[PDB]
Amino acid sequence: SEYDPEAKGRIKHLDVVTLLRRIQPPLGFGKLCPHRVACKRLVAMNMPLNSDGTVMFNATLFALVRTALKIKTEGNLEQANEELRAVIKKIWKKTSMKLL
Amino acid sequence: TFQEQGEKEYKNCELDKNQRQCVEYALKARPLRRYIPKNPYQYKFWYVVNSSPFEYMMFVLIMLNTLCLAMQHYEQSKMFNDAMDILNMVFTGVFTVEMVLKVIAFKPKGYFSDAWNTFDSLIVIGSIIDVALSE
Repeated sequence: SEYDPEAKGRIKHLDVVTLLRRIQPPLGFGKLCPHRVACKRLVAMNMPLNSDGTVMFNATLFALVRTALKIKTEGNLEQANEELRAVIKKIWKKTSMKLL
Repeated sequence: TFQEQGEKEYKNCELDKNQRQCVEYALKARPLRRYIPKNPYQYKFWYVVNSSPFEYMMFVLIMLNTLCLAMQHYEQSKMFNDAMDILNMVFTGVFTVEMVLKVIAFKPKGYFSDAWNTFDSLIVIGSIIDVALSE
């Protein structure tokens, strides 16, 4: 919300590098060069197939949550969706975009 | 007896106790409002209001009022009492000045968004109602 006057749902991908750099080392990236870890990590990890500069906040906070703990390999992404839909409380049709 | 039974939920099929709250908070969340107007002819005042050194000075200026209040004692002198009065006048005046300088930048329409933001306005309003009954 620092760069966003209101929620607006989505932000541009140009400022994503600065957004990921402006996070604490425990949550974001270490003090080392982001060209080796951040660039490869953002591409390798699963991200929703949205437009060039419209990515929702729930499409990024969920990705960070997944990366923080028990990150799973590609292809088995539906197991996490099943776990949320069967263990966590009601999704209220909010995981439709979060599936990808 | 509440640490066990209290958190006696057995839904931890795959997720540990750390995931019992973070996933739920991720599911239920909403970005806040920053309220950033460009407005070039008052953008300078807007930047001055919302700046780290300004608040770093506000803290040490507000705590001075409380340090002044924690100085009155029984059967104090008349000159000390008058100094207390003039310090109170200075403090209420500077609070009014800061409030009127802030409301221009943050606008009256968003002035009620933050609980502490509009609360200080009542403090200034209250501090001025009894300004003429002292003398």
